[PDB]
Formats: sequence, structure tokens, C-alpha cells
Amino acid sequence: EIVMTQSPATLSMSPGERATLSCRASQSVGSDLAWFQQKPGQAPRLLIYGAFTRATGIPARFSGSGSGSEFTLTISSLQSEDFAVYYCQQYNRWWTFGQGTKVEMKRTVAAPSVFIFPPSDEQLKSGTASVVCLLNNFYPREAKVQWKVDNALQSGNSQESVTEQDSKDSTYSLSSTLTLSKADYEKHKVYACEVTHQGLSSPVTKSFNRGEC
Amino acid sequence: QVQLVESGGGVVQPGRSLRLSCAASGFTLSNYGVHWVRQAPGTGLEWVALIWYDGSNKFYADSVKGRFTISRDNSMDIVYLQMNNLRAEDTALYYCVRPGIAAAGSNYYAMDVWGQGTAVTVSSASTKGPSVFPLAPSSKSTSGGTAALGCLVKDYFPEPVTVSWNSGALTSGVHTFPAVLQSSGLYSLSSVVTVPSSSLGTQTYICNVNHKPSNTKVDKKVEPKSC
Amino acid sequence: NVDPNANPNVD
Repeated sequence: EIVMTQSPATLSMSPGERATLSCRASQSVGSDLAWFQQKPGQAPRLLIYGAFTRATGIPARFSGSGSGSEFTLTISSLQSEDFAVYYCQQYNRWWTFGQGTKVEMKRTVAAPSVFIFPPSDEQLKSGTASVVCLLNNFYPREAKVQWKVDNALQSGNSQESVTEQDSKDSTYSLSSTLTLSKADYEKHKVYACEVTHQGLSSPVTKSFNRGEC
Repeated sequence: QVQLVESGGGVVQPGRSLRLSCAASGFTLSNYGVHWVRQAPGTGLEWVALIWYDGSNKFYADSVKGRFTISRDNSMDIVYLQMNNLRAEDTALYYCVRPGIAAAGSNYYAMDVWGQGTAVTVSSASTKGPSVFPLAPSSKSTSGGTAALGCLVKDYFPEPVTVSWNSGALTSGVHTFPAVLQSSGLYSLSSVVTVPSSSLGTQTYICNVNHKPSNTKVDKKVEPKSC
Repeated sequence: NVDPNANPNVD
């Protein structure tokens, strides 16, 4: 198939600036290239078709350019309404999409506050134990969470979830949830979550000893 | 103005079948070929199928060929996507899409009208209300600082659950995370809030959890653990 | 032969 490659994965922008999005095709698609905007919970909206033609109803600050296998979406004087994910799509040979560029709001660094939650006594009665690590209101998005149980690195038994960028302070928050059996939970003492983030001078560890107040 | 309107999604067991339908509003659908494009949770867009305006030519993504069948009824002005032998990887939002506009000098038409999408969830799970566990503020919370607390909403199906705090009186600093699908096939989420540590002794914090598919409604008080 | 990317609409 024709592979569509977009870059960068994330573009961090301030309102009023010019955003430049790249779309490459693995072979020429002529000018049969479209750009779509998508916001959470909403269907994609056609912005550009024929590589450079603006669709009806789209503001003039959106423009497409390029030909063959090399295409560019430019958003001039970006507005807050433009923070979204943008997809390119070739419609020359079947129909294939790039994997999207997220345009997010740029701001200064904010280190997360970090919190760890032991499993509740009520949950332990049911046979499972969830340990939760919270990273509160950080920027930029990149963050590393590492679980250790009695200094054993945990891999594959946690799930992370991240909020949409906050509309008021433009930060992210993130939870990581480690799942263990009750029997395993009671076999170990030290539960620790290590957080690496560029706002933290060195990684922050929040931990508890099972049984202590 | 002009819209596409879809229906037929829902929860279906693996290996079973499901039929989607699509209609137009503000134009005649039978004047257009019709595409289906799907979007799986957290990933991008994947073209699925196309049917000519008159129902002659039909085309399918390799990923669904031999399992999906597209058809249309140009009397009722309705396009159908018949999906058989469904698998977990067919879980996605399914868009009906019109190739309605072509660039000057082109006979290739771009996708200018998208439906709202109908959700298809391939799963063997049964409707199940969540358990609600407290995420208790730490006993080592910063004295004159900020504490965090929350509610873990674990093991429910299908989506969604909603969470509020203090019946809507607490909104600042709340973060209700998107649900994760666990390896069990059940969803789980947490809602957290950061609050003045000085309020922990005097202010009550309750999370209001609602899971309407199972008629489960829970108020859970969250407080510092006694130890 | 049919071009699957050609205009699928009425005309």
C-alpha cells in the first residue's frame, strides 16, 4: 500500500504563530492528497483537497502545498480553536492515512506533583490489589513512570491513562495503575513509583511499606 | 447543513455479525458513492469499503475482505455495511463518508462529508457495574500544602461511567482519567482531585459514580485511612 | 478496466 508518514508526531504551538505540518508518501500520489482536522469526540473535517484547494467553510489561515510525495499543511496565525490532530490522506491509490500530527498548546515547564495510593482494605477482600501513581498537572507531556516492588522492576502489569491538555493551564495529568494479586501484594513490603520528568532535577520516588500508616 | 446519519453499532460477541446503515440529510445519498472509514480507540483512520453510487462496484480493505459486505438500497436511500465473523480488532468507531468534492481538473473525489460514527465493540463481556474503591489521601501529605485523593472505578462493562465530586460542588483540581480496557475485558478508571491538606480533617469528599448500563449509582466517601 | 479511485458518483 502507499504509506503516509507525518511529522512531527506532536507540534507545540502558541496562538498567533505559524504551524508547519509535513506529510510524505512512499510513492507519488500526484495531487490527490487531502488534509483533515479532528478534535476529541468528533468526526474528521476535510480542510484541503487536491493538495492545495481549501474546502468550503474552512478559514483562509489553513493552506496546503506540495506535489508528488511531499506535502505541507500551513496554519498561519494559529488560533486556540486549531489545537487538534491533523491527518493527511492520499486518494490516488486506494485510501491511506498518515498517523496524525497533534497540535498542542506550548507553555513553560511544570513539574508534576506525584502521589502514590496503596490498595484499599475493601479491595483486598476481593482478591486483587491495585496500586495507583498519580502525576498531577505537568508539562511537557513526556513522562516516565517506573514501578518497583521490593526493588523488582515491574514490566507489563501496569496501565497508564492521560488527560486531554487542560483548557486552563495547558498541563497534562497521568495515572499509572499497577495490578497484583492479593497473594503477591502480601508477599512484598516496599511499593514504589519513580517519576522522571524534565521539570524534576532528579527522578521523584513515592513509596510506601505495606501495613504502615 | 448537510449530514450523514449512521446507526447499527453496539456490543457484539467475537465471531458474530452486525449490520451498519447510513442515510443522508440535505441531499440524495444515491447520487454518490459511499465509503466506510473506521477509527479504533486511540489510533488513526482506516478505510474499510466503498460502494458505487448505483451499487455496481464494491471495494474492500484487505483487512476485512471476505468478512464484510457493502450494499445499498437506492429506494430507501440507505447504504449498509454487513460485518460478519467479527474480531476484537474490528472494535472501532465506524464512519459513513461521502466522496463529494473534486479538485479542479480532477475526476478523483475527496471525502467531504463524514457521519458522526457508530461504535462497534467486539467483546465477550457481559454488562457489569463497577466496584468503587477509595484512593485515600496519604498520612504524609504536606502539612501546609496539597493532598490528593480519588476513587478507583474498577471492572465495569460497557462504557461509560461518569464521576463527579460532592454532587458537583467540587470541580477545581479534579481529573477523571479516560478508562483503560483491562486484559479481563472489563474497563477501569480513576478520578482524582487535589485539595488543601488543611481541609482533610474538616471537609468531606464524596465521589458520585454512575454506570447507567447496569443501573449502578454509588456515592463513595473518601477519607484518610485510620492506622 | 475499472479504476477504483475514479469518480464513484452519478453523472
